[PDB]
Amino acid sequence: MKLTLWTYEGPPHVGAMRVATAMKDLQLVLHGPQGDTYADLLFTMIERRNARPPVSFSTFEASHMGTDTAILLKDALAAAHARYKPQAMAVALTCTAELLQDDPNGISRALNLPVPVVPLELPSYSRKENYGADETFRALVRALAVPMERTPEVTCNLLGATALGFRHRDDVAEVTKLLATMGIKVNVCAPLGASPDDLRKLGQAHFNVLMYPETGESAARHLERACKQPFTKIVPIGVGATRDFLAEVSKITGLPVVTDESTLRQPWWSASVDSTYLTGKRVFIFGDGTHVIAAARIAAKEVGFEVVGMGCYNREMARPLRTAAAEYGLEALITDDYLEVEKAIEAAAPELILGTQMERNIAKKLGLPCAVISAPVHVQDFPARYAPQMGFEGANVLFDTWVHPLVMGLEEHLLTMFRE
Amino acid sequence: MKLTLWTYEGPPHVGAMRVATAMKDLQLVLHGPQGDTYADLLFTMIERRNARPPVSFSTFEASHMGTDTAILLKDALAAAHARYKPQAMAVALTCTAELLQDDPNGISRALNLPVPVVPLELPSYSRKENYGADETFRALVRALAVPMERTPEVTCNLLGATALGFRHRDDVAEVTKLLATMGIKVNVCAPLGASPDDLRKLGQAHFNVLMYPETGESAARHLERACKQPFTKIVPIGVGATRDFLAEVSKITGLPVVTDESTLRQPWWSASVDSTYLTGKRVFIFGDGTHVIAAARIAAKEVGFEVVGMGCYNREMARPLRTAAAEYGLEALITDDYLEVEKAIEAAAPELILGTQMERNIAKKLGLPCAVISAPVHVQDFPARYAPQMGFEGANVLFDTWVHPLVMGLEEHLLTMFRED
Amino acid sequence: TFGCTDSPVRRERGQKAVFCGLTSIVWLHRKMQDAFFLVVGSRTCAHLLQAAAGVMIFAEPRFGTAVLEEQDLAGLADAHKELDREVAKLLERRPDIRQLFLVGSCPSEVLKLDLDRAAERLSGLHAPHVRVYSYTGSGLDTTFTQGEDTCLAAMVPTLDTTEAAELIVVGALPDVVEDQCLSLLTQLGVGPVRMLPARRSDIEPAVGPNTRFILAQPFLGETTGALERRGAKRIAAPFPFGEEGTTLWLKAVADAYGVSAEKFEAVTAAPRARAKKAIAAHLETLTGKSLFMFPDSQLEIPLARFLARECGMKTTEIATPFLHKAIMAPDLALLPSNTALTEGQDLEAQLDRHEAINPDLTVCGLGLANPLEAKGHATKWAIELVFTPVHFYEQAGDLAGLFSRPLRRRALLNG
Amino acid sequence: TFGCTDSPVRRERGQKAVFCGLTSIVWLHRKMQDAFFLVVGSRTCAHLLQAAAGVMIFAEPRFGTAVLEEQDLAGLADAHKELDREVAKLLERRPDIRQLFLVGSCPSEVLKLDLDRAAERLSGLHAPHVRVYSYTGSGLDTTFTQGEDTCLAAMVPTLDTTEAAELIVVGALPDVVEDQCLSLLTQLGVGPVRMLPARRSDIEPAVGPNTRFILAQPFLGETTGALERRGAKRIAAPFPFGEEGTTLWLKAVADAYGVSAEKFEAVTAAPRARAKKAIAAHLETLTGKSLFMFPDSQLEIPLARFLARECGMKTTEIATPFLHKAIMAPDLALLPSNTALTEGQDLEAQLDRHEAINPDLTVCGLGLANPLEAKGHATKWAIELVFTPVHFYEQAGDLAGLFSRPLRRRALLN
Ligand code: SF4
Ligand code: SF4
Repeated sequence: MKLTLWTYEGPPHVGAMRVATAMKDLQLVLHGPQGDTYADLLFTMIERRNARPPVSFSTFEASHMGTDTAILLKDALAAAHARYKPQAMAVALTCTAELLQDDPNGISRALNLPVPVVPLELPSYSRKENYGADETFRALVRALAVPMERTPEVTCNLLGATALGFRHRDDVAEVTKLLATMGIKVNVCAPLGASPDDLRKLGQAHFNVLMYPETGESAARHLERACKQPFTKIVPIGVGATRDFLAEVSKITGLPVVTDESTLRQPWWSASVDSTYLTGKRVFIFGDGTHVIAAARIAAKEVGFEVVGMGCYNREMARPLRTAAAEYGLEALITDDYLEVEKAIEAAAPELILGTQMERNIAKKLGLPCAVISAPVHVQDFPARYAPQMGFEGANVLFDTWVHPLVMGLEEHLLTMFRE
Repeated sequence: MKLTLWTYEGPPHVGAMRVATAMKDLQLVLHGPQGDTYADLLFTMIERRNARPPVSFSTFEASHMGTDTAILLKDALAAAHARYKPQAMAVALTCTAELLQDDPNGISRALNLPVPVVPLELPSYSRKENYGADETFRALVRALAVPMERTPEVTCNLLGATALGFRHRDDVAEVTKLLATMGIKVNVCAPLGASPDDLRKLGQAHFNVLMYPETGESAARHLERACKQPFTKIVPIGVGATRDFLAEVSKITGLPVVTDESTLRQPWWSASVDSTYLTGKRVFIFGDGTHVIAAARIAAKEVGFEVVGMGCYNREMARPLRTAAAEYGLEALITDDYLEVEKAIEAAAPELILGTQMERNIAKKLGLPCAVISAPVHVQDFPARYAPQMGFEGANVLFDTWVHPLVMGLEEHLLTMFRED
Repeated sequence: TFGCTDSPVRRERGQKAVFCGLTSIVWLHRKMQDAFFLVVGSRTCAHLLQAAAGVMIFAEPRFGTAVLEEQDLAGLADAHKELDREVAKLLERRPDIRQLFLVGSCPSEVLKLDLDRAAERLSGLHAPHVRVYSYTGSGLDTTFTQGEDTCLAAMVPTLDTTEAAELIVVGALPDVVEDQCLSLLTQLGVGPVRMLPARRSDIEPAVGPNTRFILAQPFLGETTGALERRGAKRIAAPFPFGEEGTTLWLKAVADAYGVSAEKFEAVTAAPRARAKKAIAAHLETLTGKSLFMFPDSQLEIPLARFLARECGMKTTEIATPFLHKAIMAPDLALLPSNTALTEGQDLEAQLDRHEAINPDLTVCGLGLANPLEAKGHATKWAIELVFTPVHFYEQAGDLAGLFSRPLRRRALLNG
Repeated sequence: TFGCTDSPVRRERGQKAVFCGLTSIVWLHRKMQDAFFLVVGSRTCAHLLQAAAGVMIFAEPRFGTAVLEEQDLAGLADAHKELDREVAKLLERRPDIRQLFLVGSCPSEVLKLDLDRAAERLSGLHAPHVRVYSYTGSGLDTTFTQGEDTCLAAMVPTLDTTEAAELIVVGALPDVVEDQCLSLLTQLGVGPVRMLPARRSDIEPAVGPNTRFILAQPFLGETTGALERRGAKRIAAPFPFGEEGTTLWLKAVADAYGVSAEKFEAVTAAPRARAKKAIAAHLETLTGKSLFMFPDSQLEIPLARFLARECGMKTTEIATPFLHKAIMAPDLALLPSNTALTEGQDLEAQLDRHEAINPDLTVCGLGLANPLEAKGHATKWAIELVFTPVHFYEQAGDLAGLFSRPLRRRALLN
């Protein structure tokens, strides 16, 4: 038992929803207690979604337990199908359903519907939200993707964009356009926007852009062996990272590297005399593996901060993060305890924090400038405006985002100084 | 004498620099003392510019007054021509040189340079920055534009974009997109980006888009008379205004409205249930005439705020503002006095204030939420990222910017109450 | 055309889009300054508490969960040893807490964890300073506000004995509302009155054969059972929403105490004029408009009564998670006799009914809200009604304001 | 190798990129709690204070500008009567003010308003509560820091008379620095010691034939003149930047006070040792780098002395708005002999000399800074040096830090 208040990640079945709601023409059926539908809030409220998530619960409760629970699952499945006629479905277990004997796969096949029902295995007590998204998506792909003829034109997939993803919407927009300036067209982008019938057409791409390891890696690895498709190892967040990413793509495809930089303004903003007080400002960086690794490079090598603490909440990125941290002379903090973070921050005594919504609150408690660099999504860090983290515009967005709280801090500090 | 601390606009000549710095291949020569070069720090620092402004001063000082001042202006005109061989030049007087007796016109005529030198009359003791810019661009256009054969394709001009403009860069960008969406291509864009030569080829556009009246109205009128080009009377800020701007262009061109709205999210953002608490929230709007008028429509008719005070610092824009404010049952506030503003804000008790860098400060002192909608501003509201205000992305930028200080407001107040009062 | 007493109520159960009892903790704890709520359950449950708490989560609230680890599933009590060092660790944080609730969840109930007995033991091991209770909050046996009920019911058995004739108002009312309530009931001459829950553990009410209690909230069946079990006797009243509701509520108490009509009308006149005038500000926009309520809180029936009789709203289908025959009878007698009543929910069925009625204003939770707005229906988010000041005279305007607003917004946004 | 006393100074004037004296108000007023600075000038003048003051403008500072109107241009009887009305108003709006400074601008002086007469006239009226002075800050006769000089020089004739033999340290310094100076001097046995200006109007120093003064800031020629005219004798010293400068500064004072060499080394030793450890931290990046300075304050020569001698920088061209030959003597005697000096500025010319030199670090104003970066030259904005604490031992490291930072950054981003 672990005494718990704040949680950076939800249960794995929420990650499942995250993949299902991302997609289209796919119903997900969770075997779970009445109540677990609270997770719809997340999608309809935070992401502003205009439709119910394609998720439904068997809804057992106290008066219909025992041998009824398996029956209620069969109905849940049956109904979802009759009502929505999706291209495919997925079935999984909530943590409460996990303590029962009901075989989703048994129940599932005995009903046999005219579409595939992919059973997912999400260990609710050892793993979390991110893995669940990853596993679900790998499971969907393993069940639907077949090897295919390559497309005439040089094309690629986009792997790992999901529902409650930090800036997935605009990241996908920005990455598409920077790939298209090299004449690389996108085949399917998944899960986000993809249907099960799109998962079947994955094979025909030349390679894959692995946008988010936390939600895409398993599926990327399957696609590598099953379709002889390489996948990009570099996540294009930061100017340095984007060039390296394009470089990587160039070597994967043999295409020359082309950029549009006419609107890239970060390098000059950071070079400009106006930035010199940024030099050596002590930054603490927390969030998920991917964004932390990316943030730290921009901080050190692009903005001229001194990276003074570095870590993440998701175990799955512990090693790439450890490798990254060493290059800065730091030992990676790996924890999901925000009280552990509150301590590592007090110790590191930074002048600015780049974290999640929680770090924002710790930052306020300590009276220090802060910017949000990764999920968990709150409604605010879900903009109506164009707000990518990736590629060249992304780099512009990040500069404004991070520097602003710094200037507001210096400015508040100065105002009160000359008031007497 | 008027006792002054904060000033909403600078002196007219600074407006002249806005036009000259907006352009390329034009030198502007200003007759003024040593030390007035401080303005250079506005374009270099805030606008983050990467070359010395194309502006030079005669630079007279106490040991070089008298007959020496008219020689020094002569030398500045000579020097700036020799060294930069610009296409055209401009000459004007600062506030101190306006007190002196030298003729900027006669001297330049008598130097007899191989390019045009436009003389500019700028009442430094009664007009401000905005007028200077409006007048300069007008003088130039008057000087350089001729009637011309219309373009084979339907094209237009973008009039008004200058240097220290609020979001001029990205507004130019965004308008070009939606015009291109309708199959209209921009001829020249002035001042921002043009050369004196570009200016010569203004006449051949089918019409003019008046992007910012305060710095373009004068020239658009000229180009109406002289080249029979109508100009647009609606600034596309906000969804509703953008739609009316598109309708306006259609009437002028005959082309049908075509929009790419695949990315326009404010309408649903504002409609969505997360926005309900926004209804009735009292808003106080100040700044440009143009930006205050545009803002008030978004506030009332798009976001669902009650507009509870409208004003601007900008006397040239006072009639269209008084007209607009009448519609909301409001007396317009025409003043350039921050203290007047601070009082009016105090009187109307707003829950959110939309204005200038000053109104931000008034707001902070009052501990009230706030967002910047209008010039002038310091470095921050000159962003590295795409941040238009015009058109559809403009509409999303605008939703984000106005609503976020409110949610941070509700948030701060909620958690001070939670722990525990 | 008023009276749904003999109206056939639809009993319905299938897919459900409602909250579990756990969510009660989010607002309940604020009221009980002295207490801490420890959910024994899943990361799912913590995830829920976090989602419902929103911004409160950063204000060191007096709740949290002990989340089950894989090693706790392995068929091995203790179990009771884990929970114990987990409790001692909490109470040491934390010496100020005086009441501790072990709140049961689906996972804690499916593993048959004996939290009742845990409360028993830990009270033994932490007396007299801290006292520890057990109640269920699971999706399995409880819906949203039903969690307040199961909480107070667990308390009732252990309240002090007394033979005093006193009034208890039951239901966690917001601090300002409670004050106004005490004031009004003082002014009528109603001798000692106590809230349950009380603001602090050490001023809880006593109960006995001569206690009277009146419910301030509809969702209090079990607390009512528990109070009745100790000899305390209920006063039936419609719930104090709006001017009519509040008067009927105060009146049932006046009558129970033999307060004169001369005195009732005197104490009650001005606060009533006040309230009635506040409500008319919204009548323009509200009148004649058809209403639909999805089940969330058990507050829907009385509020439907407030919107019909005092706001000139046309009623449609009004659903509630649970419909308690005796408690709700006063309010049912006042509901327009056209109203289709539902207890429970088959979500897909209920949505088909909804699209068919095409109602002007729909009360629902955030699972449904935006999806419905997208379909063209104005919606009012139900959950606000459980924590906003809404009861009694002074908040009657504010209450109607809550429903007029989404309809006013809808209008305002179409030029 | 190290003497410069004799090298020919280039004297130029043409196009300039420098601040006028009005700017001095921004950071002077902060020190002079009792005082309000009223500029009489254009909207241009108001605009410059607005720009130079940055966010200080929203902090109700104790300056402002009486911006001229059309009716004011002129003639003089009515221009003077209006100023009086505005001053009267401003004073009843803040009765906590005891000194008002009418600050002359370019527009005011071309218009020929005798702000001297106006100050004289207004002191008569507003006595005994308010003394009103007049000085020029105009672009016509002042560059940047010279406004402090004209201001302080205006105050001198009116300072109290005294026959005491007291020290006056001249030139506004940050309150933190002031205190350190005072402490070092007090524990060196030197007293009593007064600052000019003083934190408050009622605690200003008095002067007489027996007074001694020492400049803390290079730009104080007129004030020197004004104090000498009153009977005070100066103490020559290099300027207290760096461990060397601060020591020599202090040495000059202890000497003219009969302090033993013994007592000196004892008070000064710990702060000195600490000082040059803080400088070490910067030696790595600064040693061997070439330095170029456009003219802005008059700190350029002293600072180049500090950067060459203690930081190992190679000086190329050092420019200054004005070179007071006697005041700047000690510091010139310590500048590297290779140094090419310039008083004044011809901007286009100096920009060509610059490109030709290709120096590692260029000190310059914000109008020059960004365009110079864009051409691959590391720059340091000059103005910060007039408002950041940079004098004496405790600040020597920060001072060096002001010059390493920009080089560390150019490095750090490639
Ligand atoms: S429905 Fe059950 S498992 Fe889910 S959050 Fe509620 S108590 Fe926990
Ligand atoms: S005094 Fe002269 S240089 Fe200074 S702001 Fe006024 S006009 Fe410009």
